[PDB]
Amino acid sequence: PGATLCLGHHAVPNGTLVKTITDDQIEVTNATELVQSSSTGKICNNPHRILDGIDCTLIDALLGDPHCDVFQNETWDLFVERSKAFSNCYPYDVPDYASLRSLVASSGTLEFITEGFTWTGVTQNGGSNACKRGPGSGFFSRLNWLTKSGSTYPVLNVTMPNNDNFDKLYIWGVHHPSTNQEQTSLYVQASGRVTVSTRRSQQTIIPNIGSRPWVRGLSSRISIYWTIVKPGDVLVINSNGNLIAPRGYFKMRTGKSSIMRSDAPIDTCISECITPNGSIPNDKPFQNVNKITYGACPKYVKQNTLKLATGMRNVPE
Amino acid sequence: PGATLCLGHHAVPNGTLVKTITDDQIEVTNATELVQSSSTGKICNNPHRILDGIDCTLIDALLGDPHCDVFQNETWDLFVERSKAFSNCYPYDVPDYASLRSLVASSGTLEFITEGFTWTGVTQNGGSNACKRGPGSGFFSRLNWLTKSGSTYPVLNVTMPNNDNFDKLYIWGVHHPSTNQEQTSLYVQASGRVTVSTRRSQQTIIPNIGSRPWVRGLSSRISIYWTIVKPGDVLVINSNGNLIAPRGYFKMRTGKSSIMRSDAPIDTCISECITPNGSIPNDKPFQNVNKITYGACPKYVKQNTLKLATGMRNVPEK
Amino acid sequence: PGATLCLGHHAVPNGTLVKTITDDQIEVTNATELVQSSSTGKICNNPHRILDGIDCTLIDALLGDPHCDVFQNETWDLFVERSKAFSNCYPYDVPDYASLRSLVASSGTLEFITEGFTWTGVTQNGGSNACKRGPGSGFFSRLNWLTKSGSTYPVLNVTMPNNDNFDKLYIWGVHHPSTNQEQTSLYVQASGRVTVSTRRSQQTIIPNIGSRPWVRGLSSRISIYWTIVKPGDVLVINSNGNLIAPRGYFKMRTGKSSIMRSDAPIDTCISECITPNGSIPNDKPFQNVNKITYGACPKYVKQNTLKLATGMRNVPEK
Amino acid sequence: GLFGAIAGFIENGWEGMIDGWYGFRHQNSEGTGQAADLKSTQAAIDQINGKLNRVIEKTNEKFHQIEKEFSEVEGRIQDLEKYVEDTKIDLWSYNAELLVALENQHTIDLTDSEMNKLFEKTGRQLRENAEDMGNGCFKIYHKCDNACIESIRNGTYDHDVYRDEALNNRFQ
Amino acid sequence: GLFGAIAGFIENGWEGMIDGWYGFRHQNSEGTGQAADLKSTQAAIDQINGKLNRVIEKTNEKFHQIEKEFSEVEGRIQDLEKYVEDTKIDLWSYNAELLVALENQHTIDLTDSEMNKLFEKTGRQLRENAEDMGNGCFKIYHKCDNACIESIRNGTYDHDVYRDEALNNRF
Amino acid sequence: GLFGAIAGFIENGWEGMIDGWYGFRHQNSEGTGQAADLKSTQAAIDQINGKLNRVIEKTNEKFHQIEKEFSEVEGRIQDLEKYVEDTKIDLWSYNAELLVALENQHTIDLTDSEMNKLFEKTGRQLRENAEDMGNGCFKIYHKCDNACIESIRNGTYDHDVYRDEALNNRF
Ligand SMILES: *[C@@H]1O[C@H](CO)[C@@H](O[C@@H]2O[C@H](CO)[C@@H](O[C@@H]3O[C@H](CO[C@H]4O[C@H](CO)[C@@H](O)[C@H](O)[C@@H]4O)[C@@H](O)[C@H](O[C@H]4O[C@H](CO)[C@@H](O)[C@H](O)[C@@H]4O)[C@@H]3O)[C@H](O)[C@H]2NC(C)=O)[C@H](O)[C@H]1NC(C)=O
Ligand SMILES: *[C@@H]1O[C@H](CO)[C@@H](O[C@@H]2O[C@H](CO)[C@@H](O[C@@H]3O[C@H](CO[C@H]4O[C@H](CO)[C@@H](O)[C@H](O)[C@@H]4O)[C@@H](O)[C@H](O)[C@@H]3O)[C@H](O)[C@H]2NC(C)=O)[C@H](O)[C@H]1NC(C)=O
Ligand SMILES: *[C@@H]1O[C@H](CO)[C@@H](O[C@@H]2O[C@H](CO)[C@@H](O[C@@H]3O[C@H](CO)[C@@H](O)[C@H](O)[C@@H]3O)[C@H](O)[C@H]2NC(C)=O)[C@H](O)[C@H]1NC(C)=O
Ligand SMILES: *[C@@H]1O[C@H](CO)[C@@H](O[C@@H]2O[C@H](CO)[C@@H](O)[C@H](O)[C@H]2NC(C)=O)[C@H](O)[C@H]1NC(C)=O
Ligand SMILES: *[C@@H]1O[C@H](CO)[C@@H](O[C@@H]2O[C@H](CO)[C@@H](O)[C@H](O)[C@H]2NC(C)=O)[C@H](O)[C@H]1NC(C)=O
Ligand SMILES: *[C@@H]1O[C@H](CO)[C@@H](O[C@@H]2O[C@H](CO)[C@@H](O)[C@H](O)[C@H]2NC(C)=O)[C@H](O)[C@H]1NC(C)=O
Ligand SMILES: *[C@@H]1O[C@H](CO)[C@@H](O[C@@H]2O[C@H](CO)[C@@H](O)[C@H](O)[C@H]2NC(C)=O)[C@H](O)[C@H]1NC(C)=O
Ligand SMILES: *[C@@H]1O[C@H](CO)[C@@H](O[C@@H]2O[C@H](CO)[C@@H](O)[C@H](O)[C@H]2NC(C)=O)[C@H](O)[C@H]1NC(C)=O
Ligand SMILES: *[C@@H]1O[C@H](CO)[C@@H](O[C@@H]2O[C@H](CO)[C@@H](O)[C@H](O)[C@H]2NC(C)=O)[C@H](O)[C@H]1NC(C)=O
Ligand SMILES: *[C@@H]1O[C@H](CO)[C@@H](O)[C@H](O)[C@H]1NC(C)=O
Ligand SMILES: *[C@@H]1O[C@H](CO)[C@@H](O)[C@H](O)[C@H]1NC(C)=O
Ligand SMILES: *[C@@H]1O[C@H](CO)[C@@H](O)[C@H](O)[C@H]1NC(C)=O
Ligand SMILES: *[C@@H]1O[C@H](CO)[C@@H](O)[C@H](O)[C@H]1NC(C)=O
Ligand SMILES: *[C@@H]1O[C@H](CO)[C@@H](O)[C@H](O)[C@H]1NC(C)=O
Ligand SMILES: *[C@@H]1O[C@H](CO)[C@@H](O)[C@H](O)[C@H]1NC(C)=O
Ligand SMILES: *[C@@H]1O[C@H](CO)[C@@H](O)[C@H](O)[C@H]1NC(C)=O
Repeated sequence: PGATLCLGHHAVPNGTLVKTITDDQIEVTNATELVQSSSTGKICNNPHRILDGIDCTLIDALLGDPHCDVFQNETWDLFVERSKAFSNCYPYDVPDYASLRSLVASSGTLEFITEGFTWTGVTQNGGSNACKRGPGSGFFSRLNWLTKSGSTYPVLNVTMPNNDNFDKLYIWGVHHPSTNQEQTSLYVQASGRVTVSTRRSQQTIIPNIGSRPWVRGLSSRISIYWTIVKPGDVLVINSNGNLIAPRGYFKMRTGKSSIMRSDAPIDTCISECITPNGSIPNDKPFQNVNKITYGACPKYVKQNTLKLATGMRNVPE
Repeated sequence: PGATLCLGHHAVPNGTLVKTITDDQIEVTNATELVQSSSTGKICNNPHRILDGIDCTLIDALLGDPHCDVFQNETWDLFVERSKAFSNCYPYDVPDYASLRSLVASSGTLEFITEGFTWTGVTQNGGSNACKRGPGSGFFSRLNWLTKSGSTYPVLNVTMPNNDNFDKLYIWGVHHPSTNQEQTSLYVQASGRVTVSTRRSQQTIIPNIGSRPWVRGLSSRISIYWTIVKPGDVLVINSNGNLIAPRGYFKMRTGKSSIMRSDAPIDTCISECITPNGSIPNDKPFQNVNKITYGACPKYVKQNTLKLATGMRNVPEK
Repeated sequence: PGATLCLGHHAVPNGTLVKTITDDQIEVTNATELVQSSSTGKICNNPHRILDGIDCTLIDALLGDPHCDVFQNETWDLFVERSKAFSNCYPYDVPDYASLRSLVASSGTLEFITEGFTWTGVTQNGGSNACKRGPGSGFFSRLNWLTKSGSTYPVLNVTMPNNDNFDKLYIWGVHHPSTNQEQTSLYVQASGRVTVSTRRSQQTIIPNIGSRPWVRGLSSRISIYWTIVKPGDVLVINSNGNLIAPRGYFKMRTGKSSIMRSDAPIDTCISECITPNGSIPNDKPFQNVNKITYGACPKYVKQNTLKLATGMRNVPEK
Repeated sequence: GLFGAIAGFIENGWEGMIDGWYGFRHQNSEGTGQAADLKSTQAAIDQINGKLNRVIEKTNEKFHQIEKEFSEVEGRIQDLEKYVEDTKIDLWSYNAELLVALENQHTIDLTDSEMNKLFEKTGRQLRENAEDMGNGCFKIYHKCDNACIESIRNGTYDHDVYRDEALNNRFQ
Repeated sequence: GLFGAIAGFIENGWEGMIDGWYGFRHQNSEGTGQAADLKSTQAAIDQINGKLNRVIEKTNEKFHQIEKEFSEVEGRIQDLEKYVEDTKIDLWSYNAELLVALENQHTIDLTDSEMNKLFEKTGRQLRENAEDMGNGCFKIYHKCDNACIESIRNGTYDHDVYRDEALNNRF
Repeated sequence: GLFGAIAGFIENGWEGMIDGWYGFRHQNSEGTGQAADLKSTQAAIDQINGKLNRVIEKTNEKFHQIEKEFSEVEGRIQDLEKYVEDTKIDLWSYNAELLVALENQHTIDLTDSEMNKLFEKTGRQLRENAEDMGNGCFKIYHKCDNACIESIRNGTYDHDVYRDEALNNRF
């Protein structure tokens, strides 16, 4: 005499709990994870150009510590610095080290052009057993340790114009002897001085004689400085002692390069997003792997999971 | 023997596409743009006081480069620095140039008060052919290049108390000669020094001697420093050489003043919001014209358009 | 013959106004405030360890100004600096004062360990009537003012290894005499130098002779520097004059400590959230008391009130 | 609101309903009365308490941060410290404004919805024995004493018992 | 939309309804006609203008800030200034994107809701004198001339006057 | 949910309805049956896919930024670097928490809404030939074999064919 017709919706035996405006946990039939929380642990070598520093920091590769000269003229999208890196040349420091590391990293290249600096009246290419190159004493590949010739060290006064259409980065240094015997024996003057300038900027550094802690047999130090010369400007270097001279300049580029500290292995595989823990997929909008990232990456959030409902309320009973 | 009564809603032949939570594009009858993406290209000269720097940077107007003398005692809500600006005085640098530019721009005035500094035993008002004022040699108007008198340069040791009720800004410098001969010829002592202090602060500078690239004939340089002196504090200056002395102080203010780099022309018109591209309206909550703004401005966003639906779904057809 | 059954909802004679997407003000039956806008005006001494600096800044306690030595070896979660604090020892400055203050405040302790430095050929423990300790002349408790012994001041060259498994903080200084007579009377050498280094860092300071403003009888100054030495590293101090030597090191810690400027009294009461105005409750998600906070605190916002509806629309009349 | 019940087909609220948020008023042969509906009332209260507890949960704990007031002019680094804080405050103030607007719009709509759901549920129980008068009231076309009213209110009303009587009254 | 009226049981909008947003078309013994419903139209317009005024209210006013473009390489401090600005812009850009998405979803639902409310209100006036044909129209089972139609449109229709006629025709 | 269908007047879900999200079950003289409703299922699925695709669209691409871990204590500049990053992370964390709360509330409401729309549409087809039993079921007051049921599911049911039979049975 009749019929019944019922309307209804599906359910599953075990759905997924999600959060809403009004509920901290409510069950829906299905959801999807919005927070990337895992990595393979390996940094993929495509599509970004990865340069593994191995035993070298970027600054040691820049200066040309002999065991880092393998990196001469190299380029990268991402330079990867390892915790095992070590220095093995003349002990040095870099005032504002972090800034020099950052600007070279961002430039993305160690392309170096040697220039024909003339150093009249001094001895060039000094070296040390703290910085062996082969079996013999040596020095940073990109720096030129000048000392006296005969019994004098004259006032050096040299210029190098920038007649190119890009900015030149010059890396230079100042030697701090540990004793007066050492100062006068190397540079004749009892006190030295190094002045490096352009039309728009200048730096004068006075060396400081004294003992620092023994490093690789030496209580003496070199301080590293840098100078950028724009197209049409000119570099002048003036010194009556203690100059660690540049041999040329690094070409400065702009682009997408950077640097990351990581001990993750590099693998042949493809991933847009790199973290120090390894590459991570970027299909999700958020991630909780690491606040440090490079490339097209989900945004870092504190939550280790956030579920987006993709089905209705689950009401199996 | 009856009737039909239908309910319905309007539609138009073509509406406007907008975004929702569920649709990247869905058509509604009407919408309004929430991103300001255009400018006239001109900076309106009201309601903010605009000062066009013309050929001068704010720091060159501060120091008193002769071609910037017209800016003496000027005031601004917004100082506009032009890309054509140039320096034409003694070659100089300012360690932390950006900070001096910022704090002067924020103070909003170059109001300068000359003070009766006494400099016993030295020659005052040194000038240079690098810094001509007319056909003759000159120097920064607000600075006083001190050199030996006779055959000596005694230790200068002077104080200037702040007995006013506002903060004083003192600009001073140190001269870096190119040779030892220049050093001794000007200051007698083979190495100078400049110490400027207040009760709880000090700066001590030692000049740098050496050749540098010629700028307007000169291998020498001046470095510029600055010292703020609060009410009830004092300034002391002690030097045995190479001091580029202050002549007085700039009165410091707090308020809404700032500085912007722009080549946009200034026009007679009214707008609260200024960008380097020109003024923009501020009726919309967002803008994509420039992340650099001054005044009552929409917030910068990356999107060039964002449409807010102001009507229903447009459904002219089934 | 039947009945009527009406459905309805409650209302009250006057509810509360709230904001929605479409209305700036609409009446609901009830709401709750989400912005904490008041404080008792007192800082609660629990659960956080509060150290009231009273007459002392953290840097004066660090250095050991005698009237601050009450604070020797003290610890805190929050150090409270008072506007009435004053210095009463040798006049000094700290290049990058803010950073030293910050890093000590964050370490959360003044625990100090004296080390047996050997200073061969100089006189130790110099003092001044600018820094009285009890009835006599004195000096900062953590610093050691070295001067000549007999008619000479040799090159000091001393080392102190860190063989511990924590970082050591060394505070040291450089004296700037006001005259050459003072310089030579104290240090023999006409110009001094202090170089302090570790295996990867170095700082060399050259004193600068000349007057600063007279403070507690003195126109000279000390500049304060600091050096951190990690486990396995080593400190070397090399000077031929003007060294204000360390007596030992502060043990560095990491954790939740900080510092705050406030004149609020400190009460016996419990509150997780501290502002310079006093503690505030943290049951609400936002607050408009102060952007400066310490602890588990609502987020600072500009609004002084924001009401969350907790009831339906209040519709007592048609 | 979206559902058109509160401030809609229900013309106004009842100040005299003081023991529930939603409920019933009736008139029958035994007089008139009022009763709160406990389930609808508790559903609204539970949703509102749910959203309140999500909002007032977990303030952040922060310790050493940056300085935010300064006693000396310094330029670039201070400019940046102040900008970072001003930027942060403006973003949180925006989050706070938006959060209460969205929550409040939704609280109004969910309470309107609960009114409408109760009305619809009541209608469905009554089947062909009543008609919607269009003002949130049902005309019930049979004798319906206090126990009958209570059977509707407690969800056990048996429409078949009264259907013959009601249809006779509605349609004839 | 959530209510299923616009782009739902009402198959399409009316380009010929040019004096209102929502309204009525009828057919009776005196012909056909159309009229806008003023209250429903004004409720939708007022809610939309309310939300618009909230969104375009009060731009912030800022004066001296930080620099955002730079002419020389500097390293750490500049990296930080640029990161701060880029972070701020991304957050505001997100707020803007989300604000219009939520606003627009809500405008579509509130306009759908107003259409549905008008429909329900009409059905409720008609009581047992009409049936819902399922496409947003009511079949009225009694003679309903122009005055009668207007009584529905203006909320004064008295169902009792027509009930006997209507029930005879329906059942 | 706002509409009161799912977890409401529909007492529970059907684990046995595998080929759709919404659908019909019937019992008539020929037995019982079930079939998914494609249009309602597809409307929900399309909205949820729309939502999902807006959310997982286009991560940002960032290259050189600021340092975020530090091996030495430095004071003011490092305090600011860490504060800027912590501030950023807390704002994005808030954005992520709020986004899923709003989305999920809305997904539950739109799915509830689609159930309710299918229910309403079915009732409108049936006109005076069926009654709403209150639990998402319609009692149909005429013989309704499998072809008749299918005519309801496929939207071609002609209520007039059955109206006389149904009215006799109802009243
Ligand atoms: C380089 O240039 C600077 C700046 O001119 C000189 O610095 C001044 O040096 C003088 C002399 O030392 C200082 O004078 C001293 O002032 C003290 C502070 O005085 C305040 O308080 C007193 C008492 O309450 C008031 O009367 C006065 O008005 C101030 O409010 C006084 O307390 C000192 O007095 C005591 O010592 C002096 C001298 O020994 C005696 O005359 C007194 O009787 C008493 O015993 C004293 O007068 C002055 O403050 C310095 N000014 C600044 C700005 O620093 C340098 O001296 C100069 N250097 C060289 C090498 O020439
Ligand atoms: C200023 O004081 C400084 C600190 O006292 C003096 O520096 C010291 O100078 C001596 C002499 O050269 C150095 O002695 C050398 O040390 C190295 C390294 O020793 C360490 O490692 C080896 C091998 O693992 C181990 O055997 C030791 O126990 C140490 O662990 C030795 O290899 C050499 O043979 C030599 O003895 C000190 O290392 C050095 N100390 C520091 C901390 O730098 C400095 O000489 C003084 N200057 C003046 C002008 O007197
Ligand atoms: C140290 O070396 C620098 C750079 O080589 C020398 O600077 C040079 O000095 C000369 C001689 O005065 C300048 O010559 C001038 O050139 C201009 C043309 O622009 C001309 O108009 C003048 O008549 C004059 O000849 C030259 O420009 C300048 N070069 C640079 C790059 O600054 C400096 O002379 C050396 N210093 C010492 C102490 O030797
Ligand atoms: C639960 O929801 C998710 C998201 O919609 C579904 O995952 C998608 O499924 C299709 C078909 O397998 C894939 O091609 C997509 O790439 C998936 N998207 C995502 C975001 O992962 C999932 O299939 C659903 N689960 C069930 C049991 O239906
Ligand atoms: C290191 O890289 C630099 C920069 O690219 C090289 O300099 C260029 O070399 C090529 C080939 O000789 C020339 O065509 C360019 O004109 C050079 N650039 C400039 C600005 O001089 C340099 O040769 C490389 N060094 C080595 C050893 O390979
Ligand atoms: C990615 O690496 C980070 C950094 O090493 C890991 O975070 C550390 O995890 C350990 C163990 O939980 C903690 O003790 C450290 O304090 C963490 N550091 C920070 C800064 O958070 C992280 O767990 C790694 N994640 C994955 C998925 O591999
Ligand atoms: C406002 O001016 C800015 C700055 O010049 C313009 O942005 C630049 O536009 C050019 C051409 O599109 C680009 O190549 C540059 O990369 C942009 N610079 C920056 C910093 O973004 C902008 O287009 C102008 N806007 C308007 C509307 O005039
Ligand atoms: C908490 O203290 C702060 C800081 O002193 C107070 O903020 C000041 O309030 C006065 C009066 O409104 C203003 O003139 C100042 O401009 C404010 N200073 C700053 C830095 O904002 C604030 O009013 C106090 N709040 C409470 C609830 O006591
Ligand atoms: C809707 O359902 C009806 C009932 O099943 C379909 O019409 C029948 O189709 C079957 C199989 O093709 C035939 O055996 C019958 O002769 C048809 N009966 C009628 C009443 O026509 C109809 O094809 C379906 N319509 C659509 C659009 O799918
Ligand atoms: C479209 O929307 C805006 C904002 O309400 C309004 O000013 C404009 O006039 C509208 N246009 C039409 C066709 O209504
Ligand atoms: C600048 O203003 C000051 C103070 O009002 C005044 O003494 C001085 O003369 C002014 N200079 C000029 C160029 O007018
Ligand atoms: C309650 O009070 C306010 C004034 O504070 C008034 O404007 C408002 O209309 C009142 N509400 C009611 C429901 O009367
Ligand atoms: C108003 O709402 C709050 C928050 O849930 C509650 O604590 C308070 O008691 C309520 N007041 C009334 C009148 O119910
Ligand atoms: C100060 O604290 C240190 C570190 O805990 C402790 O070893 C030392 O003995 C303390 N000094 C005094 C005087 O208590
Ligand atoms: C519902 O009300 C009826 C009539 O008063 C009563 O018999 C019955 O006990 C009630 N049932 C419940 C579940 O309370
Ligand atoms: C409503 O409609 C009728 C015409 O059918 C008219 O007589 C009456 O005045 C109208 N009422 C209003 C309020 O317009």
